[PDB]
Amino acid sequence: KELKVLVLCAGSGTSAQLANAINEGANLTEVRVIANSGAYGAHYDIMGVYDLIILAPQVRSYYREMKVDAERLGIQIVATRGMEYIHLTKSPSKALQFVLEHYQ
Repeated sequence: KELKVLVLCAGSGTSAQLANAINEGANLTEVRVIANSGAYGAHYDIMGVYDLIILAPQVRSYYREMKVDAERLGIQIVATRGMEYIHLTKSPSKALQFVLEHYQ
C-alpha cells in the first residue's frame, strides 16, 4: 500500500507547503507516498484514512489530544517546531526522509 500522510495546520495554508515538498520528494525518488493538507478540526472523520499525521508548528498544542485520538487506529502522529518545519518545506529530499523516518 501507498503510505498516506496528512499535514494539518491552523488554516493559514502552511500545511500545503510541507505536503507539496513531501509529494515532490516522493515523485522524484519514486517512493510510494502521498501527502495531503488540511485544517485541524476538519480531520476527525478522515484521520483513519491516513498512516501518518504531521502537525504544523501552529497546531503543536493539539499533539497530546491527537495522540489519544490516534490510539484506536494505531496512526503515527508527529509534531513539528518552526525552524524544523520550514527547513523541510524547502527540501523535498529532507521532507520525504522525515516522513519515512517517522513511519518505520
